[PDB]
Amino acid sequence: IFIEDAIKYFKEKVSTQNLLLLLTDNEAWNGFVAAAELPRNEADELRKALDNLARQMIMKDKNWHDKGQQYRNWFLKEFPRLKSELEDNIRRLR
Amino acid sequence: QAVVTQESALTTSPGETVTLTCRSSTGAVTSGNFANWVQEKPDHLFTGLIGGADNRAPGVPARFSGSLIGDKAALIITGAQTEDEAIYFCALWYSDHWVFGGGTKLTVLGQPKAAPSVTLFPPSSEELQANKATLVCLISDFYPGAVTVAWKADSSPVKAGVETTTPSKQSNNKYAASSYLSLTPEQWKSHKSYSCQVTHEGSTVEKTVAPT
Amino acid sequence: QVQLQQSGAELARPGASVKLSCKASGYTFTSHWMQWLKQRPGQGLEWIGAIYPGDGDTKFTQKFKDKATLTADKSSTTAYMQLSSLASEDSAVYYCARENLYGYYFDYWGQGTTLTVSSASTKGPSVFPLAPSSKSTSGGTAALGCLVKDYFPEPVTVSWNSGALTSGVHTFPAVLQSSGLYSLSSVVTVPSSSLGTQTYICNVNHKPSNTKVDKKVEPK
Ligand SMILES: [Cl-]
Repeated sequence: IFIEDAIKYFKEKVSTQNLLLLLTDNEAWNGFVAAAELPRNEADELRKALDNLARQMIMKDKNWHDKGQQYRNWFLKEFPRLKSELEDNIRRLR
Repeated sequence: QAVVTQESALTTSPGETVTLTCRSSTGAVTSGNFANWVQEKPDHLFTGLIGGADNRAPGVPARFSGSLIGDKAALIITGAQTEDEAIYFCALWYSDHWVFGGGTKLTVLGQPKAAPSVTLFPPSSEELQANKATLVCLISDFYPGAVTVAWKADSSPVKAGVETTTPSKQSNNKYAASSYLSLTPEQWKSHKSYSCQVTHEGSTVEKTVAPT
Repeated sequence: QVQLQQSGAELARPGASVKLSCKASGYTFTSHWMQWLKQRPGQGLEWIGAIYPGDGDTKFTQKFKDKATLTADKSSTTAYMQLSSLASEDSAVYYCARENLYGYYFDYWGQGTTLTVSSASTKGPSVFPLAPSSKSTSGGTAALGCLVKDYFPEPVTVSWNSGALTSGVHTFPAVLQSSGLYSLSSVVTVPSSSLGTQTYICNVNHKPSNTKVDKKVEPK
């Protein structure tokens, strides 16, 4: 019921961007589940459902597809991290 | 409020490559605008050609391709066929809505002159029994798409009661028109014949009917 | 095969409202955005809005937000567009088309609904047989037809022999007369020998006046 109720909320207030931010960062999920005082077992069932909701939103909204701008914006904001992580990887091997 | 701009018109010949373009008023056309092309053929036959700048729809010939060149979105027809004579619309996506351009009329040169077929019908007895009379002159399969129609009562010109259509491009790229002469039953049975004379590029085709 | 079948009132009064419908079949209705477009006479396509039958979400150009209302029926898989506050600029042919979810092209289209917004009276057509006269019947083939006289507003649909006769059919665009009334003719070219033995029937429909007539065209 509660989880079912929560999903109907993430569709009202939360934007797809904000939902992904919540799903992608583990610091963010904790601040969410702990602040909500959720049980751990129910927490995973919920994290599973939002992933599901996040996936249904992406299919629906071409803006989040490869050619979609929200995707390329997400990809632009993530780029500085991927670059440095790949740079560090190479130094080791090389 | 966003404005999408296409060439108003382009000409090509069979075999040649031709490029149509799409421009956005807000800036360069990017992948996020999902440049969309649809073809409009006669009798409002719309066909989706391209989605997302370069996705070619199933059933669309290979000679159509799509690309972001510029600045703009482009539709390329690599070896145009006479059957590609059509209007081409380009639409751009702006976050939460599509905007269509004004479309480009593509002409393919080299089509041969075709003289009109002319069919003329007298008033029906049913119409006559209702105290009316209409002569019907159907004009089809002519190219280029301009004709002049003249009506004759016996040998004298008739101007009153003539209603004639604008020519209309058929599916096979030639034109059709029709012309109607309204008369009284009295006027109809008082002449020996009426005629529909259609002139097309200096040549005339004539049909005649009589009260019988 | 994916099909889009449209329906709706073809005449409305100014200031009034009308609801058009688009029945979808042949795919997963909930999975694709249903587009709505219009084409006014002598102009290009204009996009109105879209709906996602999965959750009823919609998109609009600002211009149509407080005018067009988009809804969808998941069970009958039909999308609806209600237009409000009708005006002259709303006379046009309205199309529904599918936006392929991952293609992004508009692949399948409805046949369009013709809508006239006017305060004028509907008038139904008289239908007259266009029978070829003797001098016009001496050839191998001959043209016979139907005159669809003095109606308002557009459209009229004509078919022959309830659609079983299609070869040789040519329905001509209407003339708009100075009376403000339309007329159009439909003809079919047939073997001359068949006139007077074979029955040819033109099926005329003018929905705004509920005129639906199947006229037998006799030999003259
Ligand atoms: Cl004909």
